[PDB]
Amino acid sequence: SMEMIEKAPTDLEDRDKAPHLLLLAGIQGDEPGGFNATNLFLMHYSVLKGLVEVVPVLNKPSMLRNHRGLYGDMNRKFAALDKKDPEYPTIQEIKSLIAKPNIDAVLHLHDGGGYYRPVYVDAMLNPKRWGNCFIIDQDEVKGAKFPNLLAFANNTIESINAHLLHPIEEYHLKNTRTAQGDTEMQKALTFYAINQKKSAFANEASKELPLASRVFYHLQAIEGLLNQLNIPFKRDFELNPSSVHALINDKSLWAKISSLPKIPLFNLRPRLNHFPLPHNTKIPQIPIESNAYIVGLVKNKQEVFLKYGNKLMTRLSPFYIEFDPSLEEVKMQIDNKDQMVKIGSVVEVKESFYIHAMDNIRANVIGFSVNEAGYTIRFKDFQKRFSLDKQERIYRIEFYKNNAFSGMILVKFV
Ligand SMILES: CC(=O)N[C@@H](C)C(=O)N[C@H](CCC(=O)N[C@@H](CCC[C@@H](N)C(=O)O)C(=O)O)C(=O)O
Ligand code: NA
Ligand code: NA
Ligand SMILES: [Zn+2]
Repeated sequence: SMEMIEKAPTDLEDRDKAPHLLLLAGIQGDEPGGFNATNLFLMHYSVLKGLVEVVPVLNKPSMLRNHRGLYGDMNRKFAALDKKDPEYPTIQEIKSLIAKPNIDAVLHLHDGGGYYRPVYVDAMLNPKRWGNCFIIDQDEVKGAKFPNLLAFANNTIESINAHLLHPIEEYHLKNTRTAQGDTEMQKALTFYAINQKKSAFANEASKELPLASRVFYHLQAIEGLLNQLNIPFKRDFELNPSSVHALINDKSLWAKISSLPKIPLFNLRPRLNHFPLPHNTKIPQIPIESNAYIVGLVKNKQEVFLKYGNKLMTRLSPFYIEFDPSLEEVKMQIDNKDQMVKIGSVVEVKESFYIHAMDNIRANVIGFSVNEAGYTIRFKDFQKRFSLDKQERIYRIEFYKNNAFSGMILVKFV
């Protein structure tokens, strides 16, 4: 289930004041440098004129299973393709984005093995390898707004190479001269783009690099190309591997599953038991929201995994149950003060809480034992192993009516 997100200026008229870039990653589901780079771009950059359309992950089902491509190589499906291929509709969506008049340029991100060199050096460094290179299908595309691919590529490479972490990481140009007999690249995404008279580029980050360094180079390539296109932008951080690592591992990231409260992505216990999910609903249909763009759910054996790209954030052991939406709010005393707490919220507790009883609603405070409404509850009353978090501060309160699920509230002890 890929999606397209627009990064555009605040003033809608400014969209036509600079070029339009389509930024794509994750066509292989095991190349996280690309789709963590698109994720950070969406979360932390602003486009001040023009437009950058972003598909953060093209092959989302494969990403969720940490798999190169569950239905084969999606980047060989842009030429001949049987209408019955399982990804045929996804390919049509991708082609439609690429071919729209409102796109000038396309940048396709990949992670690749070893380090490309134009001459054979050794097993890791040679023309067959793909890491740390910037790729075009040909030097010029007649009829594009910016036909000079080579000039753009050379300048983008120069920009990246001004920021090398180690000298082995030096970027080189790879021109696949696709039209001149490269039957594999003839089936891939950027050649389709060139044939729609878009300027098209791919960036490769080496798989020999740690994720933060891969993402660093992908972001250098994006910035280099935006600079060549004269698409002005800002970002809310300094571009170095330390900062990239911090932003990937951002403790403010959350996931909201169905009508449940937001849970933090990071520092969840590895397994969460008896976790309510709506029954008779296929997992890909369960709404899941996040401030990140590469989060989802996927079935694995008898568990449901919460994924952040290729990272496993927790294993849900599901409790499939009817989600009754009639209960909107619950009266709770929080640190002596009565308040109406909405179902699906998180309430911070310094001292204590007390849930007011409701006639046909039963409350289970998970980790508290004696209906558990009508008890004054403090941190020392909790069995800490029932916490959602490694920090042992976040606990679930679940409401039932009374063979159906009426909702959840989280308490966080602060
Ligand atoms: C399909 C394949 O050859 N896989 C292995 C045996 C390999 O040689 N290299 C893999 C994959 C290389 C790769 O997938 N490289 C991309 C480049 C596409 C560039 C451009 N034409 C585009 O559409 O973005 C592609 O072959 O699809 C690696 O580096 O881990
Ligand atoms: Na070198
Ligand atoms: Na399904
Ligand atoms: Zn790839």
